[PDB]
Amino acid sequence: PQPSRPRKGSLGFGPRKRSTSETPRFNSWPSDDGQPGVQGFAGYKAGMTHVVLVNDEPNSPREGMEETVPVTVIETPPMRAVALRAYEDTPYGQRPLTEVWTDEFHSELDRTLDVPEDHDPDAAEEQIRDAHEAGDLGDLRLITHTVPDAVPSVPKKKPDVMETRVGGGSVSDRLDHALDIVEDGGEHAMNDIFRAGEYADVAGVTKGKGTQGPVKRWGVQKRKGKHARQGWRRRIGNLGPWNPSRVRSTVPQQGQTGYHQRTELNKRLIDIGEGDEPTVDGGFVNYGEVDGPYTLVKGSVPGPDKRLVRFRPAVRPNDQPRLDPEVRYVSNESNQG
Amino acid sequence: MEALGADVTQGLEKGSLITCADNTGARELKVISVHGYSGTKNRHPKAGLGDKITVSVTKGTPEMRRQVLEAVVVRQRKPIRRPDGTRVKFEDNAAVIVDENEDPRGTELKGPIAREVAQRFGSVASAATMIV
Amino acid sequence: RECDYCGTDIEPGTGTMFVHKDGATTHFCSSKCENNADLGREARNLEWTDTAR
RNA sequence: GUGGAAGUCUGUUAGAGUUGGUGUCCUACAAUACCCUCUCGUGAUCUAUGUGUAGGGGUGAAAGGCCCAUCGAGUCCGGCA
RNA sequence: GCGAAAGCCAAGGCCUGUCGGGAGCAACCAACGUUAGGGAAUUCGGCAAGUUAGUCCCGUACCUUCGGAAGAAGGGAUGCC
RNA sequence: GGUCUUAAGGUAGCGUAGUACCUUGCCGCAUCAGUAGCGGCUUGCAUGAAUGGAUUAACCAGAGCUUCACUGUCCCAACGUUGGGCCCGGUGAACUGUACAUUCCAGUGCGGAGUCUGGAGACACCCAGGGGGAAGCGAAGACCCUAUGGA
RNA sequence: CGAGUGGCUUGCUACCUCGAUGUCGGUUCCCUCCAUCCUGCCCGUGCAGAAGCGGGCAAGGGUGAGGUUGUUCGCCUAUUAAAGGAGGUCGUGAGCUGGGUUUAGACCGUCGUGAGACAGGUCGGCUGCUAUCUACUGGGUGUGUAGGUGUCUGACAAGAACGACCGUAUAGUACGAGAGGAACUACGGUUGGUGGCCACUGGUGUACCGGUUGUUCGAGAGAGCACGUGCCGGGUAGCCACGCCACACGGGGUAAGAGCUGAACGCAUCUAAGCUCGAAACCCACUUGGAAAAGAGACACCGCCGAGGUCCCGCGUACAAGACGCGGUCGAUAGACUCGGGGUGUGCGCGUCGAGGUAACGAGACGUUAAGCCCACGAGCACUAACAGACCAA
Ligand SMILES: *C(=O)[C@H](Cc1ccccc1)NC(=O)CCCCCN
Ligand SMILES: [Cl-]
Ligand SMILES: [Cl-]
Ligand SMILES: [K+]
Ligand SMILES: [Mg+2]
Ligand SMILES: [Mg+2]
Ligand SMILES: [Mg+2]
Ligand SMILES: [Mg+2]
Ligand SMILES: [Mg+2]
Ligand SMILES: [Mg+2]
Ligand SMILES: [Mg+2]
Ligand SMILES: [Mg+2]
Ligand SMILES: [Mg+2]
Ligand SMILES: [Mg+2]
Ligand SMILES: [Mg+2]
Ligand SMILES: [Mg+2]
Ligand SMILES: [Mg+2]
Ligand SMILES: [Mg+2]
Ligand SMILES: [Mg+2]
Ligand SMILES: [Mg+2]
Ligand SMILES: [Mg+2]
Ligand SMILES: [Mg+2]
Ligand SMILES: [Mg+2]
Ligand SMILES: [Mg+2]
Ligand SMILES: [Mg+2]
Ligand SMILES: [Mg+2]
Ligand SMILES: [Mg+2]
Ligand SMILES: [Mg+2]
Ligand SMILES: [Mg+2]
Ligand SMILES: [Mg+2]
Ligand SMILES: [Mg+2]
Ligand SMILES: [Mg+2]
Ligand SMILES: [Mg+2]
Ligand SMILES: [Mg+2]
Ligand SMILES: [Mg+2]
Ligand SMILES: [Mg+2]
Ligand code: NA
Ligand code: NA
Ligand code: NA
Ligand code: NA
Ligand code: NA
Ligand code: NA
Ligand code: NA
Ligand code: NA
Ligand code: NA
Ligand code: NA
Ligand code: NA
Ligand code: NA
Ligand code: NA
Ligand code: NA
Ligand code: NA
Ligand code: NA
Ligand code: NA
Ligand code: NA
Ligand code: NA
Ligand code: NA
Ligand code: NA
Ligand code: NA
Repeated sequence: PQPSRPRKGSLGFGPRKRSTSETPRFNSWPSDDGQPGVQGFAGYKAGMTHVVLVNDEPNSPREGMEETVPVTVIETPPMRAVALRAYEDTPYGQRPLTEVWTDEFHSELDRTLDVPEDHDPDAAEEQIRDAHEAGDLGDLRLITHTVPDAVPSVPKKKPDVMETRVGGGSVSDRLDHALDIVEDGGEHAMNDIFRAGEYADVAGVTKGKGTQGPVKRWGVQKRKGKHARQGWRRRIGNLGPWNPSRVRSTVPQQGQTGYHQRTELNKRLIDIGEGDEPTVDGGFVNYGEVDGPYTLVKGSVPGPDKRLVRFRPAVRPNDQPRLDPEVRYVSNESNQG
Repeated sequence: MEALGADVTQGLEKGSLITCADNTGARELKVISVHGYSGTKNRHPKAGLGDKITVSVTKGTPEMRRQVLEAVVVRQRKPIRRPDGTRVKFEDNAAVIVDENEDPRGTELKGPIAREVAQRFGSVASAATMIV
Repeated sequence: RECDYCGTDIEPGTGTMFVHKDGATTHFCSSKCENNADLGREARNLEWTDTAR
C-alpha cells in the first residue's frame, strides 16, 4: 500500500546555498501606523541564560506566577543613521533617487566605505522634496551602520552597513523626522525604537555547517535494519523514477547547509538594559563578557555568537504587546559546567 | 484536553509494559493505543504522563487478565519539565485503570502521582494517597 | 532550594526532582550528584560535598 | 573407594572442516581471497612421502562428485579446409 | 593459569605484511565505541548485535533405551592484608 | 449394491500431514489482533505397513513456533575512534568510444527519441556528490520456438 | 434495456526488443491524477436537536501503528478528523532486500514400464562495473554588461510554512415530552509538518581526572601494553534531540451555492447585459533565491597616477580544493604567563593509628589537603609572533 508521508524538509528556503551577505537584509517592513520612526535596529549575539519572569499572560491560569524563560543575550550598542536615501515610484518598481549624508563620521567607517569628502545635502534634499511635490516619492529609508568597536567581545572594527526603512505619520512629517536624525550624527539606540515587552522579528545568517548529507540537511531517514549494513547508511533510495528521466531539484541531496539568511518571526523582547547584569560567570563561552547596552530576546536567535543580528518590529504579530515584563531573576551562573 | 501545565517527553510506546498503580487486581498493563493520538509513518505511537491510553492486562487476577481496558498514565521514568524549569521523573512507569467517565475502576491508588494529572482527571486525583 | 545530596544551592531554573517509590522526593542540582547517588555513595563520605564539608 | 572405558563431552593445543554474516573484495591481495561467527578435534581421525587404478575407462559413504583452473565422458595432435 | 589458552615480557628477529606530505581532517564509505526513555514495535525470520560466562557450595523438572536428561532450571560465594 | 473391472479391495496405525485441491477447513489453546505454531476432529483432491507403518530417549552450524533474559533490529537518530575520502609531491593503468551532442516538455516515428516536428529553456570552463536517463557498461538469451543440429 | 468514459484488472493480437530493456513483493525518495476517505464552503433529507444518510464545489494539507501471510490482495486489533483510490517501464535492484516465483541437491503425494513429469507441497540454494555524456544538488574560475567601494531595486523563481484535533467559557443553554443535546465568538493545549537554537534536561565527549585487574621497567615513585580507551566511575567545550524558541490575521477575485436589480416573454425569473456575497482551493500578504533581466538595472561617495584590489602575515562568526569573514603595531588577531570560570575528588612525602607478628613486615584509616592533576572558554597582559615586502589597477 505504501503509507503516505510529508516530503523531507521544506522547499521554501532555497536554493540552500551560501548567503551573499553575512549582514541580513529584510525583505519586508512594518506598516506606517504610529509616529515616524526607524523600523529596525541591530546588534551582536553573545549567548544564552535564563531568567525568571512573572507570568504576564492575562489568559494564563498562571498569570502572576514565577516562570523560567530562556533568553539570548544580544549586545545592542547605539548605531548611526549616516544618511537618508529616497526612492521614487516608477513603471518598474522603486528606485533610489538620492541620498542625504552628513559630515560627522565614526572614526572607522572608512574601513568599509569611501567616506564622502564633498557632498551637497541641500541639493539632495531639494530633489527629494520636488519628487514629493510631484508625488513620485516612494518610501524613505536610512543608511545605517554599527559600531563593533563599542563591543569588545567582537574582533571586528569594520562596521556593518545596512539600510533601514522609516515608517511614520505623513510622508512629509517622516521625511523631516528622517533628516533630523541624520543631520545630528544619526546616533540612535534600541530604546528609541523598541520597548521591552514588544514583539520583534530577528533576522540573521545561521551557523554554517559546510557540506552535509541528506539525513542532516533534509531530514531523510537512515538506511534501516539489514539495509544499513549492506554498504549504504546515509544515502536515499533513489534520485527518482525511470521517467521523467532526469533528477528533479525536489529530491533531497547533499550540499551547503547552514550560513543561510533567516527571518525568525515574533520574538518577544524580554528586556532592554545596559551593564553587566546579564553576563555569565567565567564569561560567555567563545564570546566574552557583557557590560554595556544589551537586549534580552526570548528564546533563540539564528546565527552564532558574534554574528550581527537585525531587529524589526513584528510585521505579523499574534499577540498584543504586554510591556515591561517583571524580571525577578537573571541567571549569571557559569555556562561552563 | 486541558493543559497539563508541564511539558512531557512521552516515555512510553505502544507495546510497553507498565505498572498498574491501583487495587483492581491488575498488576501489569500493556499499552495498546493512545487516546486522540495520530503519529506518522514508521513512528511508534507514543504515550506519557497525563495521557489516556487503551491497555490490555498482562498480569493479575485471571478475571482481569486479557481484558482490554482504558487507563491514565500516572508516572513515568522519563523526565518532564515544570513551569519553573525543574525536571521531574519517577522510579517507575505506572497507570491507573479508568472507566468511561474516567473514574478509577479501583478503590485505592498505590504509590505517588504527578500533580499535573489532577488538572485533568479529578476523580483519579481525589483518590491519590500522595500527590507530588 | 538546596540539593538534597551535596547541599550546595540549586541554581533556580535548574536541576531534577526524583520521586521515590514510596513517594519521597529528592532534588538534585546536577547529574554528577544523581550519578554519585545511584552508585550508592552517601554525600557525607564525599569530600567535595558541602554536606561533608 | 579404586579403576579409567568411550567412532563420549568442553576446548582457535596442533591439526582438519566450512554454518551465518547473503559483511569486506568483486578491472581483487586472490581465475574461489580477507575478517568475525561456526563444526570436528582417540578416531569410519588428520597428515608427508612412496606407490597402484586411465578416458565409455578409473575413482566415487552417490553430489553425475573427482581424474592438474578442463568432466552428463580429461587433455593433445590428427581425421579436418 | 587447568593449559602447547589470553594478556604482558625475554632470547633471537624486525621497523620490507615497504610510497609519502597536509587539512579538527566536511559529505559519503569501511571497521568500531557509547547512546536517555521504550524493549523486537524492526524483519520472511531477532538477520546483525547483545545477554550469559571462569571456580566452589547449595540445589536441579518432564522424559528415558536407566546410559542419560544435567553445567537442566534456580540460589549463594569469589579481592587484599 | 444389501457383485463389476483387473488378483485383492486398505487391516495395526497415522491423518488438513514436508502427503489435503477445496483451505486462512471446524473447535480449542495463545495474542489487543496469530493464512503461523500446538492439540482435538477428520469423509484422506491423491495416507498406510522393510515402495516399510507407528513411535521414540540421546544427538544436530537441519525446518517451524512460544516464553524469560538481552539489546541501536526499530521508535530516531546523535556524538566519538581508526583507515580512506579532500588538497600536495612521486608513480601510473583499465573499462568504454559510428558520428554529432547545453537540454527540457509535448508530439511523431518499426507502437519505449539528447539528434525528427513544435515550442520552452540555454554565456563558457572547472571542483565535489549521490547515481534519474543514455531502453548505461559487461555476455551473438541459459527462458520460448525453429533446424529433416549435438550430446 | 439503451448510450458511453477510463486504460487500474482480465482476456485478445503478435507491431517493438531474443549480438538480453534484470522477476514478484517490500523498502527508500521524488512528482502527479481525481472517479474526494478526512478537512473548507455548500444543497436535499424520510432535516426538532445530537448523531447521520445522499449530493455539489474542491486535489491545499492529511490519510498513521500493529497480529497471520513472501504476498500484491485480503482477514483481524486498537487508536483516528480520516486512517481514499490510482499513474509515473504493474516509478524506483549502474539504491537496498532476496521471503516467493524460476537452475543444478533432496523429500512427499499423484502420474509413468522407465528416464522422468506435475502455476501441487516442501528443506537448501550467488545479486558484477573505478560515471565518458546527460540530469540535478551544492562549490569555484572566466567572459559579457563597461575604474572602485558601499547600499539597493525586482523581472521572475520556490514554499504547506503551515495542516488538523482535543479541552474550557458559551451551556446542561438553543432544540426536545424526555432521553439527550448543539452553534457564532473568545480562550488554553495537543498532534503532524517547517525553520532555527543549546540558558535548561538528555546523549556523546578513545580532551581530561579518579579507581582497579594482568604484566614489564628490581621495590617505591612514575610509567608502557592489554585495538587502536584494558576494564570500571565521573565528565568541560562543541556537536546534538529525547531538549528549547518561532511558524497569522486580513484583504482581492472566484467555484458550488445564497441572493439583488432585470429583460427577452407587460407577469414571472439569481442571468441574458449589470450587481451583492460566498471554499482548507486562486491572487496578494509572509519567508527564501534573484543584475547574465542581452531593455544585462538604480543611488551615494571615492578614484583615473592612483581609488580599490590580489599576494603576504596572525587568525576564524567560514570552509572538501576554490570561496567567505576578521585582525595586522594608529594593534588584543594567535601563543606564553597570571587571574577568572570549569572537570575530577583529596597528590608525593612525612606524622599518627592499624588486625596482628619476637622481629622483619603490614592491607588499610586520619592529618597535612576543597588537595594534587587537568581544560578545545573568558579577562588582564604587547612578553613572543601579525615582520619584511611584492603586485595589479582606468
Ligand atoms: C522465466 O521467467 C525464466 C526462468 C529461468 C530461465 C532460465 C534459467 C533460470 C530461470 N526467466 C527469464 O527468462 C528471465 C529473463 C531475463 C531477461 C533479461 N533481459
Ligand atoms: Cl532502508
Ligand atoms: Cl495505536
Ligand atoms: K528478448
Ligand atoms: Mg549485500
Ligand atoms: Mg554549559
Ligand atoms: Mg513501516
Ligand atoms: Mg548544572
Ligand atoms: Mg569425540
Ligand atoms: Mg571440540
Ligand atoms: Mg599418496
Ligand atoms: Mg541429479
Ligand atoms: Mg537506549
Ligand atoms: Mg513484528
Ligand atoms: Mg512491520
Ligand atoms: Mg546471530
Ligand atoms: Mg491443525
Ligand atoms: Mg507388506
Ligand atoms: Mg528543438
Ligand atoms: Mg542469440
Ligand atoms: Mg530448456
Ligand atoms: Mg540425440
Ligand atoms: Mg537498464
Ligand atoms: Mg469533481
Ligand atoms: Mg498537490
Ligand atoms: Mg515496476
Ligand atoms: Mg508505487
Ligand atoms: Mg535503477
Ligand atoms: Mg543490480
Ligand atoms: Mg555499481
Ligand atoms: Mg529465495
Ligand atoms: Mg522459504
Ligand atoms: Mg513448473
Ligand atoms: Mg525456498
Ligand atoms: Mg560574446
Ligand atoms: Mg592503549
Ligand atoms: Na557493498
Ligand atoms: Na558494509
Ligand atoms: Na531501471
Ligand atoms: Na566402580
Ligand atoms: Na568460513
Ligand atoms: Na572419454
Ligand atoms: Na582436426
Ligand atoms: Na620504503
Ligand atoms: Na500405498
Ligand atoms: Na554432524
Ligand atoms: Na551503534
Ligand atoms: Na545515472
Ligand atoms: Na473505452
Ligand atoms: Na538487442
Ligand atoms: Na520491487
Ligand atoms: Na486535497
Ligand atoms: Na497484515
Ligand atoms: Na522495466
Ligand atoms: Na526488486
Ligand atoms: Na541486485
Ligand atoms: Na476569499
Ligand atoms: Na549586470
